Amino acid sequence: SRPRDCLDVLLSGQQDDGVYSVFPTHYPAGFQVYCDMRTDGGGWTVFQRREDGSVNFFRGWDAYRDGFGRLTGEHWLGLKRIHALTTQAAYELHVDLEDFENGTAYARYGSFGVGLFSVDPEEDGYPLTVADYSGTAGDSLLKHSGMRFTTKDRDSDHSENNCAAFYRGAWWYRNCHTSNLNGQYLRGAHASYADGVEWSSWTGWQYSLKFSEMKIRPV
Amino acid sequence: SRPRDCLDVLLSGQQDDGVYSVFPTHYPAGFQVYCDMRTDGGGWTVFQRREDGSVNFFRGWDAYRDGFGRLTGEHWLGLKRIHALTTQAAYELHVDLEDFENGTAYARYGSFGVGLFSVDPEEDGYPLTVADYSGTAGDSLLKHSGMRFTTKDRDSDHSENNCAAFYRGAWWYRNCHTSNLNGQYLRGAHASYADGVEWSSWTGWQYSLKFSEMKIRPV
Amino acid sequence: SRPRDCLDVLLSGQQDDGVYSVFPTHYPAGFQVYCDMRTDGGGWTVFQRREDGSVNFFRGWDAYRDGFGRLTGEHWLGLKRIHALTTQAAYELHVDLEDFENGTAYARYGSFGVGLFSVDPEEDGYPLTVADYSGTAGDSLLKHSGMRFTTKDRDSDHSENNCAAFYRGAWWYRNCHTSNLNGQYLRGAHASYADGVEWSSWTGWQYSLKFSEMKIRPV
Amino acid sequence: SRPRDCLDVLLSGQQDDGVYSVFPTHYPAGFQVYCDMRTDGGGWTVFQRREDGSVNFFRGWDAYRDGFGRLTGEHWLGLKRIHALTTQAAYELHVDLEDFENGTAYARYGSFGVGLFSVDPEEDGYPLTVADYSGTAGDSLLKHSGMRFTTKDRDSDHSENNCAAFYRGAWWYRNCHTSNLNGQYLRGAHASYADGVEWSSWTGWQYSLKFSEMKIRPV
Ligand SMILES: *[C@@H]1O[C@H](CO)[C@@H](O)[C@H](O)[C@H]1NC(C)=O
Ligand SMILES: *[C@@H]1O[C@H](CO)[C@@H](O)[C@H](O)[C@H]1NC(C)=O
Ligand SMILES: *[C@@H]1O[C@H](CO)[C@@H](O)[C@H](O)[C@H]1NC(C)=O
Ligand SMILES: *[C@@H]1O[C@H](CO)[C@@H](O)[C@H](O)[C@H]1NC(C)=O
Ligand SMILES: [Ca+2]
Ligand SMILES: [Ca+2]
Ligand SMILES: [Ca+2]
Ligand SMILES: [Ca+2]
Repeated sequence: SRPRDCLDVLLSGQQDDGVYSVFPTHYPAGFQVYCDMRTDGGGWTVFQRREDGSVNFFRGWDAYRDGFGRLTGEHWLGLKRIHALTTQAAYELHVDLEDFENGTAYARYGSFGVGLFSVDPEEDGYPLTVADYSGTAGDSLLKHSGMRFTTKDRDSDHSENNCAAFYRGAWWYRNCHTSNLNGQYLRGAHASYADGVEWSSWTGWQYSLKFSEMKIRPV
Repeated sequence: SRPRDCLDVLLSGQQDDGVYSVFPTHYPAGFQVYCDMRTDGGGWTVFQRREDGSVNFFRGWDAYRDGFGRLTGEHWLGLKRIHALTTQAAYELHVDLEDFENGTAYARYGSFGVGLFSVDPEEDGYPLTVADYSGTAGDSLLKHSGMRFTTKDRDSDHSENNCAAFYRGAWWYRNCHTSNLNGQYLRGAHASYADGVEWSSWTGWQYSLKFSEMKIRPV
Repeated sequence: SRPRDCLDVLLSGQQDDGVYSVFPTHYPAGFQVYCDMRTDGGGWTVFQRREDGSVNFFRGWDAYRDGFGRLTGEHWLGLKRIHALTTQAAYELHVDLEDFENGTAYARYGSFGVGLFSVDPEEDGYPLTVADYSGTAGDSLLKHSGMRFTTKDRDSDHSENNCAAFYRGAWWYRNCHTSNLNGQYLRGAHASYADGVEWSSWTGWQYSLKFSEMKIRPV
Repeated sequence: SRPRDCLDVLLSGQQDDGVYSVFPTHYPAGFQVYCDMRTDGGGWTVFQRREDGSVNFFRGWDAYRDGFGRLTGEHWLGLKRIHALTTQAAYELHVDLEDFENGTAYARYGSFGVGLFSVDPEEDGYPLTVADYSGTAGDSLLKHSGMRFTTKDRDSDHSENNCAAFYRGAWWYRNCHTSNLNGQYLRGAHASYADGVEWSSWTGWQYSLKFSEMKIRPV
């Protein structure tokens, strides 16, 4: 009756992609999420999706903490929820990407987590944990491992300036990034540098992807 | 022991109209509500009631989010509670109205919801979901489908100005409305335009109703 | 394992007065309270106690809402907790008083409640519900029935001024009071008017009591 | 399935030191903590650790209330959590210390608690309860019994000034202290007076320890 994530939902007999209620160990009130029941067997809990630029992603700290957008469309689940999910078990991360030319690619990471051992994940900046890459999109996230999450109004990166403001996004910026999936929906090639929905290892630093979806599943 | 709404309360053997405790899926602490155990079989959870103008409804955003008034009289349950209720299952909406001339009418909607797929229903403005009308009061709500909730201190309507301020209420304003049940208790016909407890399809834009009650029941 | 109040604690086999954990229906996290297991059979949950003036009771709204002092001594449980307790069942109120001359008296009320039907008890001012007096101290509370709770920084009384500020306390002031148990610990007779720990029906308006304890038990 | 502390975790079959989920009686959502499963039989819940000066401990009131640092390294669990743990049962405290010269020592207290009978532990300043010393480090905490917790931005000590600011730490200061484990990581002997990680009874007032760990276990 109380699935902890989309894998529990799947194993309980629910095979259709869609919105379901999940109840993380330390977030007993629970919340709704979009479940991908098809990718590599299914059971993936989505936490980010870009697909048409209908939602503004250049948001501040509170928004990235609490989440925004809609589960059936573009959205960000919220770092407080992502933390609740990834700390209750060992999760893997799957990232699906799509360009404006019919092309698709993906990146899988054997281990993924946010603020895994932080006493206060929010004050600690929801530090990223990620490793073990494999896929077709190439790795554009391993360099971000260990970095705190930075937004336009809360700098915690390794740059002299605010990477989030400079690259119009919100991410576990270093100095500054190799991936920027929460960047501006610029739609394809653009002159501005690395400030769109980027995944450098696949499409470079001046090409804003058409679609992106970040999801997790217990290892 | 833990009814999720008034229908569960009814099915458990409670047949008297009154105040009962309910526990929505994602609001485990629960809260009290007024249950209508008579209308069309009973089991309706009330979330709004106007009946004598004793309570001020020209309130701000926090009040409409958290609720105000008293369960045994005029009140607004609060968008956070209405959201908790309508997202846990598919609900229908029933609206009972009464004028100052002994007359009554009602409007039933096969589907009703608030912020159904919003990651953060409050930030998303508790968007309205409603469809499938039937009744005697006529439909004065379908045009509001998809609109966010707007209050005098938080504009999210499709008007150049603030509909909530202009029509002294709080509603899922468009530009501006066909219904305004949270408007001023003006008592019958009035010169001011559409700023009373209106249900245009039944009594027009210049007649403030004597009674209104909005309630929901699982489809 | 989860007593809802001190009566449940008593009925479970706990006969010693003391501090115990209770879990109100709509406050599942629970909290600790002092239980009186001797008065008229025992099972009373204490919510207020004055006994030596060691604690300041001239506090603001947040303090009276959340509570202050210590369970083993002078304290105020907090209106949010008192509300959680009195709305889960029908409770009676018992008030024990003591003067500085060895004398004692008590007042019992067959029904007692705070914000019983308020959608938002805090915004509604935790309105008092009380009736059916009997005892030796005389009735000094029935006149306060229906009044909202007023503090020095939140006026909701029927006076032109702030009763709480004027009589240095916090109570369900009318205009202004017949009882003021949260008043200043003035110790016996005093020149200032009605601004001490008063229970007018027993000791008048210019005598601050030595001891007072307010507690509840399911009817 | 719901251990209340690390002793429950141990008794359930978990013998490895590490991070585990615990669920205090009045903090049902639960949280993670580091468990010491080796010291004197194991089952100790850690709430403070200093080991390399990588974390800033000169923090304000909110930080000491909510916690900071990481469970696998230097951290402070947070007074709200320590309170939730120590009020659910009778706990003993164990303090392990280490200097920069290979030396180690410890202090054990038969009884330990924070804000044990406070209606609102935070407003009451999380008062310290501690007694019954035994060990090799000597007692440097008994004098602090009964004192409230003081930080650089919230003075509640018995000093004319702010002990926390003066001795660059956060503690249950009196006037001012005999122990200062949350002080500056000064690394050994230092000229400044008593403003490092001190445990006076063992190493004096001008020697900042290399390691310290504070943990609790049910008596
Ligand atoms: C191209 O896009 C279409 C539309 O989604 C999709 O069905 C197809 O699999 C994609 N790839 C190719 C090679 O057509
Ligand atoms: C008129 O109002 C009365 C009073 O509530 C009610 O009993 C009655 O059913 C209403 N309708 C008619 C036709 O009397
Ligand atoms: C007077 O006070 C004492 C002390 O608490 C108490 O034992 C006694 O019952 C009181 N009443 C009388 C008549 O002594
Ligand atoms: C000295 O430090 C080492 C390193 O941690 C430790 O193994 C040893 O037990 C300590 N004491 C002595 C006497 O070596
Ligand atoms: Ca920076
Ligand atoms: Ca507008
Ligand atoms: Ca007044
Ligand atoms: Ca001081």
